[PDB]
Amino acid sequence: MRECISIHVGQAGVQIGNACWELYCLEHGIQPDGQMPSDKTIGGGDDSFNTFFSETGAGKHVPRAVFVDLEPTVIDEVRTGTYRQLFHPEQLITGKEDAANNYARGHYTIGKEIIDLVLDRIRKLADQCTGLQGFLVFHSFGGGTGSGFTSLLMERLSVDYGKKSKLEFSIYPAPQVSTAVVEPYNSILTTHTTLEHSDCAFMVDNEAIYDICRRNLDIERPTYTNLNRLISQIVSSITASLRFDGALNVDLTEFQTNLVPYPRIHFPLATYAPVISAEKAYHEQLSVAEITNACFEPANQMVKCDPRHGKYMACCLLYRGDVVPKDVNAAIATIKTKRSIQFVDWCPTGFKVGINYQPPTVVPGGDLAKVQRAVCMLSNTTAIAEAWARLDHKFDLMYAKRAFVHWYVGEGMEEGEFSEAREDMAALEKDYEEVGV
Amino acid sequence: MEVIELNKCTSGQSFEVILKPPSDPSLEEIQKKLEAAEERRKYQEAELLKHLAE
Amino acid sequence: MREIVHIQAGQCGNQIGAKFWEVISDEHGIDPTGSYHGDSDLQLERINVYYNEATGNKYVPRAILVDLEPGTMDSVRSGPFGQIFRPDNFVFGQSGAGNNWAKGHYTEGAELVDSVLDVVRKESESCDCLQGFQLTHSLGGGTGSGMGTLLISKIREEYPDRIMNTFSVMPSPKVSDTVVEPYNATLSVHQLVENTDETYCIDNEALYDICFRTLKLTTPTYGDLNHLVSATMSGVTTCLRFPGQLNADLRKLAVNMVPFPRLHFFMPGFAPLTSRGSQQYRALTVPELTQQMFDSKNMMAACDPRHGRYLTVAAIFRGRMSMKEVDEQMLNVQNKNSSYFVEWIPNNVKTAVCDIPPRGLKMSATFIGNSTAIQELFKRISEQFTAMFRRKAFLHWYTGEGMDEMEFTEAESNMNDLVSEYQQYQDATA
Amino acid sequence: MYTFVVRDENSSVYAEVSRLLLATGQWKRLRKDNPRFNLMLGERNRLPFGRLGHEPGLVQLVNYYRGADKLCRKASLVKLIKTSPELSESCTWFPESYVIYPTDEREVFLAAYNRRREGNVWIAKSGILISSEASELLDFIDEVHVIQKYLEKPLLLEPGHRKFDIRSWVLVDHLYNIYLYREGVLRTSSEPYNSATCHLTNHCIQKEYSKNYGRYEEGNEMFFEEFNQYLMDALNTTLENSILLQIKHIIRSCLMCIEPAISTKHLHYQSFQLFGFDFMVDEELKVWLIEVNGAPACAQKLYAELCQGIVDVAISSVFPLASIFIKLHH
Ligand SMILES: Nc1nc2c(ncn2[C@@H]2O[C@H](COP(=O)(O)OP(=O)(O)OP(=O)(O)O)[C@@H](O)[C@H]2O)c(=O)[nH]1
Ligand SMILES: Nc1ncnc2c1ncn2[C@@H]1O[C@H](COP(=O)(O)OP(=O)(O)CP(=O)(O)O)[C@@H](O)[C@H]1O
Ligand SMILES: Nc1nc2c(ncn2[C@@H]2O[C@H](COP(=O)(O)OP(=O)(O)O)[C@@H](O)[C@H]2O)c(=O)[nH]1
Ligand SMILES: [Ca+2]
Ligand SMILES: [Mg+2]
Ligand SMILES: [Mg+2]
Ligand SMILES: [Mg+2]
Repeated sequence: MRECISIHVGQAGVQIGNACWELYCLEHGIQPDGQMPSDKTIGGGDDSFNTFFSETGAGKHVPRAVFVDLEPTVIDEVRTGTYRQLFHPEQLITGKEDAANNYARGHYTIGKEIIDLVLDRIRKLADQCTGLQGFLVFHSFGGGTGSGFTSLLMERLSVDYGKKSKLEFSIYPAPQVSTAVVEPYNSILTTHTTLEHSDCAFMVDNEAIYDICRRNLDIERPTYTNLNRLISQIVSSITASLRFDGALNVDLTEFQTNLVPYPRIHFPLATYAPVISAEKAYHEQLSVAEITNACFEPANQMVKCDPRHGKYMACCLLYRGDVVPKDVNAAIATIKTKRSIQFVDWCPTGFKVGINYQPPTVVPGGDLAKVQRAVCMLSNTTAIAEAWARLDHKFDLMYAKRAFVHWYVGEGMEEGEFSEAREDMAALEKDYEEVGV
Repeated sequence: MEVIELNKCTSGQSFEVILKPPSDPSLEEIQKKLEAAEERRKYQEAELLKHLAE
Repeated sequence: MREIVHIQAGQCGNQIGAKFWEVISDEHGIDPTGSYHGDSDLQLERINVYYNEATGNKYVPRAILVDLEPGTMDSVRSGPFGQIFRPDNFVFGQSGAGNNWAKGHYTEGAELVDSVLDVVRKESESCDCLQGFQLTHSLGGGTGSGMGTLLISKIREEYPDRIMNTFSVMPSPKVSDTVVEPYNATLSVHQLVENTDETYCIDNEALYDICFRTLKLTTPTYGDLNHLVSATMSGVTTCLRFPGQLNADLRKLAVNMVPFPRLHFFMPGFAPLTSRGSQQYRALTVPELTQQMFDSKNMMAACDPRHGRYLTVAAIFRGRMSMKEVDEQMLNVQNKNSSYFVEWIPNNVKTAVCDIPPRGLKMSATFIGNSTAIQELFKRISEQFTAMFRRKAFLHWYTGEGMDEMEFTEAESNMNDLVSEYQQYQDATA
Repeated sequence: MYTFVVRDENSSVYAEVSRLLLATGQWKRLRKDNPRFNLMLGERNRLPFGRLGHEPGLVQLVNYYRGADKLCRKASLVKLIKTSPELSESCTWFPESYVIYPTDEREVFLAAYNRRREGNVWIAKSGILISSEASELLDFIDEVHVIQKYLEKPLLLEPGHRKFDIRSWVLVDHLYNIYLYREGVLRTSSEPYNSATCHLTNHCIQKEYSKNYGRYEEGNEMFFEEFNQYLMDALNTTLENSILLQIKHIIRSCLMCIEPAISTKHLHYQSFQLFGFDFMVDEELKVWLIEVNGAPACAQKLYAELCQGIVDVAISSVFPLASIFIKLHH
């Protein structure tokens, strides 16, 4: 058993973290108490769920998780929330004033004053790991903390934990819920600095899940609560292999191996189905074929793009519920004939499948309905570069006029870092285009 | 349509299907960057307090 | 617990400052004695932003009252919410400033400014995490204009990393007290461009025209003018006083609204426009709020937004309404008039919604626009300035206090530079 | 009010559509780089499809289909027909073609070419070179082309003993309805077809190198009413039966083959596009496909009717205001 430590940075990271760990507890039958009756091994364990939980002599199961935010309101809700007993105080780190949606303020100014503290609190979790394999980092692209402090943290983890893998769950900015005009600046800046330090990053466009909530959950104006509940399901699907008995993606290293041939191109597109409203009185349960086919509909992707006009480097199917290999291959065969699915010449046209018989757990009173089977597809397609192009375009528009730049320079950043980070993104778009065209 | 490496357990199972075959910065450097930016802030603030002094 | 220190300077400053505290104290359920008697927890969740707590759970405004004569401040102390203010925070002289910027900035006010900075310091030390300062004042007088900008410069020296915000009332011959107002205003703007992060431009020309044309008030008083100001001030500080995602503090607002450091002069707007005691009975529909908040007739600065372009916009809707309909209507404005929003700042319009409405209304909307059309305001003041300065008229009032004609020339030039900088981005394309 | 942008100034077809749209008084043209548009009349190359459909509160439509280039490029069309089972190697309406690279199917072309010698005329298309000498064609390429079988026995129009090709305009809307324009045109050669300027029916090559340009018909262009009449008089048949049935079959086959790859039915943005299909016909009244144009111009006297049709069928269908087309049913 090799442990995994989750790092939640900024408002988005924390509040999503809250959603994920709430879900984890329900899936592993852990109470807000922190108690797990099913765990007969008291005070310790070599089990698969111990990857995400440590145990106390009293039998409390504690998330191997650290929460950080440069402003205390959000993490203060965790300290007083339902799962307050779940974490111990040293896991929840808070500052006094935030990064004000400014990358440079989160990275240089305020980051410098707390980075050593966080690393020490992380070190204290790592010291309780027999074989720490790596980190899962949750954060927004748009925020000052999420972008600025994360890139600083990712740089230092590569120093203190060079051998260890690092995976990202990144929230890509969408105007429909964005709180700042400069989020394109912060996004490019944190991507540039973090790129070499992240082995595999899952981008979630707030635009996509916002519409999924409108379209499929019949929610008129989705809140972060609506968004996070859905996101957590996706994250759970992705991390289920680390927390349960299986043979696919059983360690963080296998994510890079399976989904990331080229290091820079480490942004797999996630697609999930089915998403059903709990308010739908009558619902016809969807088959293996119907949900598998939905993994190739853009309307279900975590990032809206068109894989038909790109190439695949790898694909992974992660099923939860009543699913057997025979029905999967039958669905794959049919889908291959009907859809446009072209891999790169130097990759096998195939799918790494993983099934877990336990159906998706849903939060009681949530927006999501219980289903007998669901799937999460992880596909490394060049089509996701459409998201980089959109972002880089917005960046070019503002930076051409040096709009808002003075806010960053005033925090100690040099104007050169802007163009430096933009150049890296220009090369990245170029890499994607070579591989896929 | 070749299935391979089928692994089964009580929790579930996993496998792979193939349709077709193929055809860094040191801690030191970081501390410098954070300190270099700090000095630029301190310089800018010094020029302000100099301007205000005038 | 991010605190804001409020300062009000001069007659105008203290008049609107008093009305401001009356309005929001009522919104936060605080009575004239400082005791809370509200029926919602939302009222106290961010009360610490503007209020200090005392024993007996008394809420005391973090407000400093400044003037060079005791006239208005005695009226405040004898006003309805007079008792609420911390008595020691009443800082006043006796000589007055005689509508003279030089008296407030260099002589009379220089004598009193240290006393004010002592009170500011005592307030700031008590802060868990000071955001910065908001100042209310006019630019046409002497105290609020001259001494007010003196205070700002000194506060920036002691608190250079804190945000400086102002509600600056602009002079107008339609409501003019003196002929030297264009001088005082030009000299003040010179200070504001350098030493503030956010300035709400409250044009007395606009407030008068709104009172006359729209509210059909034939003989507008300052009370009619300040009903509009207090309503606007309450609106623009909503995101600061209640829980929210957007522009929740002064810095995040600045980062969203100010693409360039000198261009931080905002054009406020409010809807629905009401007069005191009007007490209208039909709530506005979300579409009605949206069309009116963007209407030129609802702008508190006498500038035509169609004569310029919007760099950034902040809209705040108050009351129980459909957040879906708000988003739709806000998207509808931008998409129907996309030409008036600069294309080189994507998604430059941000919207917030607060469940708690202002007293006397079920529905309301506040507008904050950083438009290049604000140059019309500074042009106007510049024309009035040059008309006198070309003959050095009335300068003896200023040279008698030690000022040189050069200082006027420099002030004029910097304002004319501000105007040209706005015109630069009004023509800029992507 | 609806909004649209123009990013292809050199488009005669959509310059007219743009004019027509404005004339309704319900469409306002924006600056090209204003992203808050309902409609995009995009550029020909490197169109940013990836930035479409990400504008809240705006239904966005574009006048091009992403992936349609697989049909509108020479080498891609060949590869599409050979490798797609819906069309298959056994495709009887597309000439024998091969893709050749200068300095690939060179080996395969020669393998069949040697078969021919023991009519063996071909054509190399990227400047064109018609020749029976394979060695000469290969040399011309070197100093990416397609080698195609030349139609030695074309249908010749009398009087004149001259060849021609047919241009059909096809409009595909956002629902992938296939609309064939009522009117087509025959780009005629004004020169007597010589077995051993008169081989290329190009309007530019005709105007420049032909002495006889415009004697038989206006600008070497015969329209369907006249061509239909001639077919009844000379050959005792109709345009509908002898030719159009095959044309409608070819158009459907090509676009239905590519539909799964380019359809915008469930996409976050929508597409329509005007295509130009070019056909030859032989002595036996058998229709052949030459190529497909993704950005076709129109015949001068047809611009008005066609462009109005685009607005009615492709644009107003998505954005309603306050038939000249034959629907090729699937
Ligand atoms: N999906 C999702 N996105 C969120 C959530 N909270 C914030 N965001 C997004 O994150 C971006 C803003 O970054 P934040 O995480 O809020 O800011 P931060 O990391 O705390 O950084 P600072 O507050 O500037 O110090 C915006 O694009 C938001 O839409 C959340 O709970 N769920
Ligand atoms: N396989 C073939 N057999 C017989 N004639 C042919 C032929 N291929 C082309 N031609 C003749 O040569 C002309 C070349 O036109 P092609 O369409 O090949 O290039 P283009 O793309 O430059 C012209 P347009 O775009 O206007 O149709 C055709 O119109 C036709 O008259
Ligand atoms: N809106 C408003 N404006 C005022 C008020 N009193 C004065 N003014 C304006 O402020 C200018 C005079 O400045 P004043 O505040 O009296 O000078 P000071 O007290 O010495 O700073 C003139 O342009 C007036 O129009 C007021 O109560 N309300
Ligand atoms: Ca155990
Ligand atoms: Mg935050
Ligand atoms: Mg006065
Ligand atoms: Mg062509």
